[PDB]
Amino acid sequence: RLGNRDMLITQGTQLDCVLETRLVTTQPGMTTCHLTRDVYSTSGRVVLLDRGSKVVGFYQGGLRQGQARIFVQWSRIETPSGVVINLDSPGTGPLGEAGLGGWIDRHFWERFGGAIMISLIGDLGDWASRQGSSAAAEALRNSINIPPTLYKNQGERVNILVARDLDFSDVYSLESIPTK
Amino acid sequence: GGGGGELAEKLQPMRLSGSSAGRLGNRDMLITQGTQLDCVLETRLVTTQPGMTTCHLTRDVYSTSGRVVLLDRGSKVVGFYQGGLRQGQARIFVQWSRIETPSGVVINLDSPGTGPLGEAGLGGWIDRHFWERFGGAIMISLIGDLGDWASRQGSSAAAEALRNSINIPPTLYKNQGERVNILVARDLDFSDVYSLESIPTK
Amino acid sequence: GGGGGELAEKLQPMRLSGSSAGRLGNRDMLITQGTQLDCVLETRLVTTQPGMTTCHLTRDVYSTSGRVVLL
Amino acid sequence: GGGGGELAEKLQPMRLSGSSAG
Amino acid sequence: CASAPKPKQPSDFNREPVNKTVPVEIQR
Amino acid sequence: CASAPKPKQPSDFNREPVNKTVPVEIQR
Amino acid sequence: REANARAAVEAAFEQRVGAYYNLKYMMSGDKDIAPVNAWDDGRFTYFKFSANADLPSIYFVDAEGNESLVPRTTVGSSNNIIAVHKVNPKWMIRLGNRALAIFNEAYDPNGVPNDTGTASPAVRRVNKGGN
Amino acid sequence: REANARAAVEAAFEQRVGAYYNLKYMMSGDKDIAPVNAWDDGRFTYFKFSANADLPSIYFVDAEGNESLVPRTTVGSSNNIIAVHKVNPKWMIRLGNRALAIFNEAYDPNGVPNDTGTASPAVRRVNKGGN
Repeated sequence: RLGNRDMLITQGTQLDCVLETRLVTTQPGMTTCHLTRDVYSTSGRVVLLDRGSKVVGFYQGGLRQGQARIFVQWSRIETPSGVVINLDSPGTGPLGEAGLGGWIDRHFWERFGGAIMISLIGDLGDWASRQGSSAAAEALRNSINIPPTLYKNQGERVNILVARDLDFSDVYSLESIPTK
Repeated sequence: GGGGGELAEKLQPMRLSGSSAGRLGNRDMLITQGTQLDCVLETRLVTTQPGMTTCHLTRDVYSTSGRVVLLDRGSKVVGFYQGGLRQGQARIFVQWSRIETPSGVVINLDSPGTGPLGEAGLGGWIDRHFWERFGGAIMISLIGDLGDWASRQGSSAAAEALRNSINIPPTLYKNQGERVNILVARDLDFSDVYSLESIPTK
Repeated sequence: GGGGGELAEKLQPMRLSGSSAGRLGNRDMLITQGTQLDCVLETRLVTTQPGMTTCHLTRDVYSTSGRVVLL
Repeated sequence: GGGGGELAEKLQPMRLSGSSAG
Repeated sequence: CASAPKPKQPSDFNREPVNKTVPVEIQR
Repeated sequence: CASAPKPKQPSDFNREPVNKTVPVEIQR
Repeated sequence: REANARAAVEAAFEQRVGAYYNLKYMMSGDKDIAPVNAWDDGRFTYFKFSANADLPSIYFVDAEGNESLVPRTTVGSSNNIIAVHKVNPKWMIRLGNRALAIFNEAYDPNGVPNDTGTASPAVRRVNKGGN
Repeated sequence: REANARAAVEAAFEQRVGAYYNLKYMMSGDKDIAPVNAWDDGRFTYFKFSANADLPSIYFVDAEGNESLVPRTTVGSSNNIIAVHKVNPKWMIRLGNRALAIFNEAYDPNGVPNDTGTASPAVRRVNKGGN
């Protein structure tokens, strides 16, 4: 049984935040988002994370061929009143699909232009030589394996799916308001 | 029993330890992670050789409470980059190492440098060295074909050239005076260098 | 349990230690990192062989306070 | 934690010792 | 031949005042 | 055949005095 | 004595006297993510949002139209005000795939100088470290 | 005694007597990043910026038009003045993708010699190390 459900956020809670930084997966880096809504307790009676709270995360490793989503780990959230909790949770899309996804640059030209250009110049030279009366494989072998790059615009909506139980017993307490 | 090896190893639980909320000490002498520092790039950046960058803060940076200016505008930030670019990359990783306040305050922030909108790394114009990579092969092939044509009109080296010069990493050029951000990767504490005092009224 | 190997290793936290601001000692006898020294190249440089270069400062270099000529 | 291996190793500081004029 | 799409640019037609009433934080 | 672009060169048409008023740091 | 100094500092921060307010703000774009009030005090710009509204992301727009990040703090009794640490002629508000432009129609280039090192003209920031 | 010497040095630095000021400065280009005041005292050039303005990057322009870095210090009560350590006929101001040219219209090639080793004519820099 859970201890205090008024000072608790359990696993599988969805935190809806808006992406601040523009995300480009060329280099490893850090992301940042702000909560758009208040997050209540599991009992649904106490606001544990206020809206406008700042979440800091990071990504690394880049993408592989055929992948269109990057894994983002959100590391820490700071409440506007100064509460800090280390949630190390996976970042998702607006509907909870794993990883952040945007527009993918597959670098078609950087991967095939050398081979195409080599082949076309070879054929043009052969045509000119005939009109008097493999390098392409080497080029392709070296540049075929270029991982794709993901671009995600700023201001996009994302979710943080809480991977562990968050306990707020040490930083908040409740008191009744004197009536009238 | 220890059978069912595949199914029993896909059913091994993943138990993640919970977390407890803490509280920040003094939010007037604090800059927390994820704060964006907007600075203007002083040096022109060319990634041929490893080197050091420099930028100046364009704006005052306040505390997390938003009440005390902790880093003044015109503060000088020193960073560095290394390693160059790989094929298909258009952004270089820059680490900012230290910031000096005009009043003499020094703090070692070891934070990633980003673009104006927080995208990781600095990016500019990319030189892919197309000619240095393919001109040898193109020239060898064209001279071979010209020689063959001339020999016919009486009445592989290209692969070797390409194999050696195909792998030349691109070079990034970033102009001076460009706007950049520093995303603070750790908590910065200014408790030891500043204090607050009320002003006598009138 | 120790399962979920891939997901559990992508969720390992990265904890970066915080920093504390210090203060420079004497800013009149100091030239800090990132100061630009403008000098004129004396020797002609050809990179065939390793060698030594030489340049002369074209301008005075002041302190970080900007009040004492240090170089 | 010791995670974030690539990003954590690109953020290792380079601390260069100062010099004193003689 | 393909570049990253830009975020939506807002239309500059329906330009209207933000403040219909004075905020109470201004104490007015 | 491609070189690094230069930074923008300012136009030399709208040339006007910087100092509309004497600075107060000059004590004037 | 230090409790007395801290109380004086908090009182000086709260008193907030001699402040001029600019309310000339226009908006165009997606009005569903719009604030109910926007103003600035000469140092910070404040956007107030309703209780039922999601808090969006706010961006700094320069003369050429490029957007850039600006630091923000969330203030107000119910965290309904986003305070950005700059005064600017044009602002961009984005939430998901909706955008709204905010125009400061009384932009003062001069502003008011920050001689004290704090957000208030009644508190100095003083150099404790000495050294 | 050393406190007396330090007080004398600070007083000599502050007194700033016998200084001539050049105010003949023109500008052309992107006026949105322009300073509100520019002048020089014969040794340093000062650009003053307003409170709401971002501090730009300032570059040294030679006769052929090539730009180069020049050291700067930020002075003023509110860090609103950039002082560059050179007097030059032409300056370049850049912030992002905006540029502004500053022209010294009363450039003195001779200047005033620095016989003391300090920024003030009232303080010697003396060789302590001996050796």
